[PDB]
Amino acid sequence: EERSKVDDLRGTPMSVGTLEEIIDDNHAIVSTSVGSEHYVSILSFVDKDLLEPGCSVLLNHKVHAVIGVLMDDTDPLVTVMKVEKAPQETYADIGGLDNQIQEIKESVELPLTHPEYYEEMGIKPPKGVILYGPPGTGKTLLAKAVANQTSATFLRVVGSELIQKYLGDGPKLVRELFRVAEEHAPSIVFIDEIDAIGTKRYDSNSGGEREIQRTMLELLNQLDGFDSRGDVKVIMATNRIETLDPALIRPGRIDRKIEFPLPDEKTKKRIFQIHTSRMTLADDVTLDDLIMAKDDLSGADIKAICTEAGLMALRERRMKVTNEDFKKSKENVLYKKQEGTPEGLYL
Amino acid sequence: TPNCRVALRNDSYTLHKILPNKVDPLVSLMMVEKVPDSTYEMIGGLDKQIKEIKEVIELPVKHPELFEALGIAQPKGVLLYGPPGTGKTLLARAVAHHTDCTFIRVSGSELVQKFIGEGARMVRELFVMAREHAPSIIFMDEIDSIGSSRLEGGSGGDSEVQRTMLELLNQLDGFEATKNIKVIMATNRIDILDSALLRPGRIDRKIEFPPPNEEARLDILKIHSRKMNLTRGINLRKIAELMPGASGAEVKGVCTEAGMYALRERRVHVTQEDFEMAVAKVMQKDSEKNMSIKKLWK
Amino acid sequence: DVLPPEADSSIMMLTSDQKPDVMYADIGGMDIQKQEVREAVELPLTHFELYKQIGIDPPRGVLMYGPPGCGKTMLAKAVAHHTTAAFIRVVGSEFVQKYLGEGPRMVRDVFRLAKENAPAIIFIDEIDAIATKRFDAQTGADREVQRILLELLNQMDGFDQNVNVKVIMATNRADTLDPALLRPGRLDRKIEFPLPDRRQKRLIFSTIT
Amino acid sequence: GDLVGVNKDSYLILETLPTEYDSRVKAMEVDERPTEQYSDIGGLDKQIQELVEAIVLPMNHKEKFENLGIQPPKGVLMYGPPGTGKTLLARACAAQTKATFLKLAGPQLVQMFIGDGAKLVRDAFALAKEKAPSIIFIDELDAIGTKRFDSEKAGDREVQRTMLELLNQLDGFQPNTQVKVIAATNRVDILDPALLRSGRLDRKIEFPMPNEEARARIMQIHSRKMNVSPDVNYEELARCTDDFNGAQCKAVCVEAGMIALRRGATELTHEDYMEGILEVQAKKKANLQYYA
Amino acid sequence: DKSKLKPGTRVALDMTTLTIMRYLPREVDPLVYNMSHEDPGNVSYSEIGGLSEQIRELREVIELPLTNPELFQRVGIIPPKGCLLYGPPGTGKTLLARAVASQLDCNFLKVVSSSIVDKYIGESARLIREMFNYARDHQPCIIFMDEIDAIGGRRFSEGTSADREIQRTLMELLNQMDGFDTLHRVKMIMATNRPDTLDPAL
Amino acid sequence: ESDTGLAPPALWDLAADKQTLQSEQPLQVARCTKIINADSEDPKYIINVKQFAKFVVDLSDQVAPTDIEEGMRVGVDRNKYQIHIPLPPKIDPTVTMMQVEEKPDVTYSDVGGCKEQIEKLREVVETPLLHPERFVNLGIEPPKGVLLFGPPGTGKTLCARAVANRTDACFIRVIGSELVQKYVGEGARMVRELFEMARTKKACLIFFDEIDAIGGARFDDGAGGDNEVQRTMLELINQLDGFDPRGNIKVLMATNRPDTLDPALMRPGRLDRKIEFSLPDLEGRTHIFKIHARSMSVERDIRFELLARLCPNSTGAEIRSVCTEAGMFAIRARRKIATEKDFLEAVNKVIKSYAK
Ligand SMILES: Nc1ncnc2c1ncn2[C@@H]1O[C@H](COP(=O)(O)OP(=O)(O)OP(=O)(O)O)[C@@H](O)[C@H]1O
Ligand SMILES: Nc1ncnc2c1ncn2[C@@H]1O[C@H](COP(=O)(O)OP(=O)(O)OP(=O)(O)O)[C@@H](O)[C@H]1O
Ligand SMILES: Nc1ncnc2c1ncn2[C@@H]1O[C@H](COP(=O)(O)OP(=O)(O)OP(=O)(O)O)[C@@H](O)[C@H]1O
Ligand SMILES: Nc1ncnc2c1ncn2[C@@H]1O[C@H](COP(=O)(O)OP(=O)(O)O)[C@@H](O)[C@H]1O
Ligand SMILES: Nc1ncnc2c1ncn2[C@@H]1O[C@H](COP(=O)(O)OP(=O)(O)O)[C@@H](O)[C@H]1O
Ligand SMILES: [Mg+2]
Ligand SMILES: [Mg+2]
Ligand SMILES: [Mg+2]
Repeated sequence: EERSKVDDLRGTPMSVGTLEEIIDDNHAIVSTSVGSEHYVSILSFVDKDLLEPGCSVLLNHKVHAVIGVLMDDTDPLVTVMKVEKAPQETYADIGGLDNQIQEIKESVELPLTHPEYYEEMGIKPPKGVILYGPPGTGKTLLAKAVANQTSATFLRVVGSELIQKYLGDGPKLVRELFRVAEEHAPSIVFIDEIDAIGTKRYDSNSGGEREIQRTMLELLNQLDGFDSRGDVKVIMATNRIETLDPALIRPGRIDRKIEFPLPDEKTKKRIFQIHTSRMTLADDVTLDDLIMAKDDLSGADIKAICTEAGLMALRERRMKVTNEDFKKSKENVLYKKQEGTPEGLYL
Repeated sequence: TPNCRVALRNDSYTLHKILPNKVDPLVSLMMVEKVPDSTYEMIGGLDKQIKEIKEVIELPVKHPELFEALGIAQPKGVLLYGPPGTGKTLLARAVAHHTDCTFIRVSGSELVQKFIGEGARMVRELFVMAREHAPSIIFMDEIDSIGSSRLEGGSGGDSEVQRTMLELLNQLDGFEATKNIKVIMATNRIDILDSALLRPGRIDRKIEFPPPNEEARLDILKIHSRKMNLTRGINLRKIAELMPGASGAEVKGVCTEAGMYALRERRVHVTQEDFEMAVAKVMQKDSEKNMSIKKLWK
Repeated sequence: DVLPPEADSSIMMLTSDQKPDVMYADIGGMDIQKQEVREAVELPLTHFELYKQIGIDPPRGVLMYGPPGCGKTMLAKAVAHHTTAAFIRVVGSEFVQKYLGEGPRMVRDVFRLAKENAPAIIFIDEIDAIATKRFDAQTGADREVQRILLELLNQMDGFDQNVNVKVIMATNRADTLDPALLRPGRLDRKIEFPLPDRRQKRLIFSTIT
Repeated sequence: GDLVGVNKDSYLILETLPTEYDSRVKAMEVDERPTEQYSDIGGLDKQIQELVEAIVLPMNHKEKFENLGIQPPKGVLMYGPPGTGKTLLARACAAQTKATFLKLAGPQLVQMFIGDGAKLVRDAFALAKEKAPSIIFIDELDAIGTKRFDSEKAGDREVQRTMLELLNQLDGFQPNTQVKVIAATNRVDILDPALLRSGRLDRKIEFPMPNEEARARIMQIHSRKMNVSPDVNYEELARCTDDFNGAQCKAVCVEAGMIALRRGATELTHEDYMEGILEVQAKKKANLQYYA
Repeated sequence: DKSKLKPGTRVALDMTTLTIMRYLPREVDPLVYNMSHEDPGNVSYSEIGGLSEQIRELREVIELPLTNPELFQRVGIIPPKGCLLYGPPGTGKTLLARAVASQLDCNFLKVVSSSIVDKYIGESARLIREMFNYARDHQPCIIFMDEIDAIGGRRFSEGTSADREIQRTLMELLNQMDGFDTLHRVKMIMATNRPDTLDPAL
Repeated sequence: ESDTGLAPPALWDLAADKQTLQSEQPLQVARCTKIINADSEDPKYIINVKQFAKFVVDLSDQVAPTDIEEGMRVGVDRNKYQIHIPLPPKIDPTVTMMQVEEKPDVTYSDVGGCKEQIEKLREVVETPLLHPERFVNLGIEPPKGVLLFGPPGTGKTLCARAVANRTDACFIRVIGSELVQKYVGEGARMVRELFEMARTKKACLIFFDEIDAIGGARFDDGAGGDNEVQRTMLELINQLDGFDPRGNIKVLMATNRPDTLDPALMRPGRLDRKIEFSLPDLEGRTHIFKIHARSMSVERDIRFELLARLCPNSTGAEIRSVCTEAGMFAIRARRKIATEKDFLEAVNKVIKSYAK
């Protein structure tokens, strides 16, 4: 009876509002979908505990009073980016980059699993770890290799699921992500491709760049609020470094600058084996001649060979892949970037 | 129901009726509805590129069990580039003619409508219509305009077509790997546009278009001279041999100038000499034939 | 009610209204170029069975260029005086507007006006403002002019292939523009207007005096 | 271009009272300073008299000119060594003779976007025309003063039109005799041949270097507000001060008082100034081991 | 008089009936309102001297079509367009136009040629088109433009797009002066200070 | 499910009877807007919505025309458009966090080597607050306002900390990026509020840090649409002078760029004394090495003069970065102390990578 009276006390065409701020005096400020902001009153059955600046409520047409709080799948944008399942092969997938493995193991696993080296002496663990170098030098493969061998949760951010146009959704998901990093295990914040948001620190007069500079400043603020973080590890990765934010390269925030130099033909032979593993590799093919001839090719190129080797088998209606397919895939696919070398001059 | 429309009252805001005919505004550019515009044989020469397109569109659709039996997926990104355009439009219409399939044509400037969000809204409303009819091919045109390079914010950049471009990368890959939908991308000069979608994770096929050869120039010349009136004692091969690496587009230009010279004599007959003056007129290059620029460098 | 179509976008130019007062033979000196434009613009409108019998298919448009003071507009007005088809005057810097998107839309707006009307004739005066070749458009304004070139490029040879319409251009220097505009199929007449030499000065001296 | 008060329903012009401008132009309206005497500047009294014979009598006694039939000029330039008499002289002239001062900086005319200085200069003079007793003061004019000649990228647009809009505001098609213009530079060589002569300026008031007695005259005034012992030789001060302006001589006078403040001495000696002089240039290297 | 309702005129609709009450000639876009209302000098060719060979020659080309067209119908000539003032700064160039705008001022516009561009990239050529339409409508007008060098320049190659707008601004000024529209009763006094870097098409 | 704030019925059952009904018809709906300017002796307030229009309205007869200034939110009537109740722009959660009045854990011996600048800071801060008579007995004004400038990482904060623990009374650190707000005219009210509440108590020290944001940088040359850096800067130079003689609250600034220097601030009354910070010659560096190594387990048989010789041009931030790096080399192997070669490789890692 009483539930039906209050459900019929408000108006029926309830309008979807937007909270902006809260004053604790039975009224608040809200925002319509057209951006018109209305100094309206709030009721008392509205369950004043979940009211947060940035949520949505229900409004009236007559007085636009706050009818009730609105759910929004509670956060659709921090539960998608969280990894639940297992990544790729742990340590045997990569090869030749074992110089940098001691860096990332002692900076991540050693503050967590054995936090006694830091207590015998009194040396604090590092927070920021930067991965830069050539474009596609094996930064994605390395980040999944470290995240497999873990005992804590892991976070995977694309970098383009951070910038919206709602003027508050930028700095909102920073607190949404770090709360998930706080409520769960001391996870690894992996926000990939931070170069599109953080560069050169420019301020303009339009309403296009203002959603970037605040969110850049609020993330730098929320990373180093210096109140209680609970040993959050942050891995940041871009390709380039020279058009990036200089005040994150300075000490006090990040003291690890890990570079990934170019590999050799030694690391290739596993990558040829790994890519030619989940296929019908016939026993009449040769891969070692394909390694010896070509002297510049990456993991994307070998995978582009393996798909072209897979396509040529399906054209003439076969199941396995013959050796001439691998030869013709080596001579068709790999002829796109071979340009520029000083041969016959150097010794 | 997904993307369902309703009839809504205007005063009480109550439902009136479920609407049929799912959301697709501005389908005048789409659903071309007329198949006969060009036949198949009127291209000639470039016969390898036809078999690459027939087996990347009709072969995954008509015979999907060939590709679903190996263990790899099907390609869905096709890039086409030719810097003078040695057949880009004519090749697509003959595919659109001889397919028996629904076709979608998308011009590359119609997403910037007036103001913010609106051109970004019609992206998701477009491909659901191509998902509504699973036999459908989407054809882009001059993607040089739509997406060049991710610049900075509002200072020295647009930062508005970035909002629409970011959807197109995400609408085909990232939420659900779509099926039975093949896009065709046709623009030349591949340095202006972004290379982010040019990775093999998105585009599996990059078919170039070379300038035609001597037999290829000869066969296009026989197509355009087929509807014309010819006099005996003429050699079409030498006309192709007087074209040092032509474009194929100027095969029309020879056949226009030859018939126009026969027009001003009120004569339906044409000699080889009329074609020889037609080729030499179009061959206006800034080559500086002093026999001293190409001749100090033997 | 349902309106008659094109209750809509901008100016119906003249077609009889303020049409330029020049005769065809008022031109002094131009004989080949005076005949060449007529043979690809006016003569297609009058004598049509001659083209379909031979299989000529007269060109879609004409590019005119050369130094200033040779006669571009005055020759075009003699075409605009003696045509019976629809003329269309277009300033080349008419689509430069601030409002983003409307630039490429106005090119779309003019061509739908040409398709509903007569076998029309489109004249755009300056092309060097809009047709320059492309690069990494590192500003906002360079991306503005660049995409309107391509909407112009699409609605001249696409799948529809707009019939019976002619696009007349008359630049100042036709090398600082896009090479896919100079390909034959849209502009088949690369007509130069050079400076008048001897045997033509006495023709121009006659027509003035 | 008026901001009238219109009814929301009947659309009737009810009240007008606009009085609105750009925020940058209203930021430039700088008035109501503490006063300053002409006796504060020593040694440049001829240039002071050439200013009193330039600006105040067109303002005070207009009937002094209209009976002779001559027309007063409206452009006066301060140039010479920086830091001597350029901004400080017109600060005191606006202090005593109140005539609604209006400064104008050089690099503030140079904005990022194209076509901003021609907006800003012309809005600065529409405000100057409506305020009839107002004057115009322009400082660091050499920062926008090029020669119009070297068409070099990319200063042919951001400096040139801001110059040439300003040049059109001096004489123009229409006269402007209501407001007076005072310019202050450091470089005469870099200025446009239109940014000089009569109509615009012509009143090249050069500033020489302050001499020994002039430097002795500047230091006495700045030391008058503090406690100075009467046993101070101005011959020694005029001798030891070499190639100083009044700004540096003021900086010596501050440092001589602070050293006496450290030891708690309520007086000054010549050694207090000899310490204050050597403190300015941050006394440094004795030798270079090249010069025996 | 519905024949006066040309397709492209301006009218005033009712607030409630929405039908046409009164038609209006044209907007006059108040940026150029100030470019008409000003007094030159109330001069009478007596504040000028030592230039009478050039004064009269300029008065010949301008004052005759706006007063005496019978001398141009008797001889098979088209009445001419405007002239140009070039030379070193100081000898006239503004007082000379100030002289001719005091004698027979039917309509007059003084363009500064530096308040005609701004931040907006398509504003410059829009302002010129609406300027001459005001000049075209009020038939016997005279146009003065100081400092053509500000928007002049030789039309050159790749030029860092801030200068590309000035070229597109200049190409608009070319076709409005001598283009498709027959400019009648409108004459244009251009004035510069360096006549070297202007367009040969101009 | 459609929850809509269920609130299980024990806390709102009395509230849902008629208190909702008295919130419907008497309690009207207002809108928050912006004030452009005002007029004298007659209100005539010009107010925009920025989405609708600009309106010339008046306050209603419930409030007084005393608090209503330029740039303030108001309660606009839905029909008559009158100001009912003025709204403050969310005051004031940026003062209690600043004036913490908390003891800092910085030893006075943590600034060594640059002793000449400590006494210069000792005379400006400590002396006119505890012995102001010497300034009275002679006839020089008490100095107020000293700008700090120099290379970054020199110890700008530590010198600003060495005066903080000295008197332990009302230490306020203003972050320069904090006053950079979104709302127009947001920080300029705070500089009024931070000044008036610092004068309620005596012997208060306010420090301005990173004045490259708001402390007169580029005064107005890049912001052509925003105009907030100018409106705060013009407000603070106005409220600094006009009052406060003889010393009640000392104000200090520090920058990194020696370019953002106003001559109007160098008018006597705002900024008088120049105190800059410089690099250590030999011993101020070794003062840093000895402090940044007692906190970790090191070898008691090593020296720190050799490390400062290997650092020709370095700051204490860089020296701290070596001590963190050299600590990790002992953590690579199973070493529980810091040997010399860990420092030697760290110096070759930091300096001989990108510096020289
Ligand atoms: N192989 C060919 N067969 C038939 N016609 C051809 C061929 N190659 C070129 N052409 C002619 O060239 C002209 C241009 O062809 P198409 O429209 O496909 O290229 P395009 O994409 O417009 O060129 P661009 O990329 O320069 O815009 C057409 O008129 C066509 O008739
Ligand atoms: N051959 C000619 N016969 C008659 N009049 C001519 C001739 N050539 C030029 N003129 C005159 O010269 C003037 C300039 O010609 P026009 O207006 O056509 O210039 P344009 O060729 O359009 O290009 P531009 O304006 O760059 O020179 C015309 O008004 C015309 O009267
Ligand atoms: N030839 C002249 N005869 C009489 N007076 C002149 C002459 N030239 C200049 N003047 C005087 O110069 C003033 C007008 O300046 P003027 O218009 O000549 O400058 P300007 O040449 O337009 O400068 P700029 O060329 O730099 O724009 C008037 O006060 C007038 O007395
Ligand atoms: N003759 C003088 N008398 C008094 N003060 C002087 C004198 N010369 C220079 N000064 C001081 O030098 C400072 C700089 O002068 P200023 O007008 O700023 O020159 P500029 O504008 O070229 O730098 C002034 O503030 C003034 O206090
Ligand atoms: N005398 C000193 N003793 C110890 N450490 C010092 C000394 N001087 C400077 N430092 C170091 O220099 C650093 C200065 O950091 P910071 O306050 O960021 O400088 P700034 O404020 O100039 O940017 C401090 O972290 C401190 O470790
Ligand atoms: Mg094409
Ligand atoms: Mg012309
Ligand atoms: Mg002049």
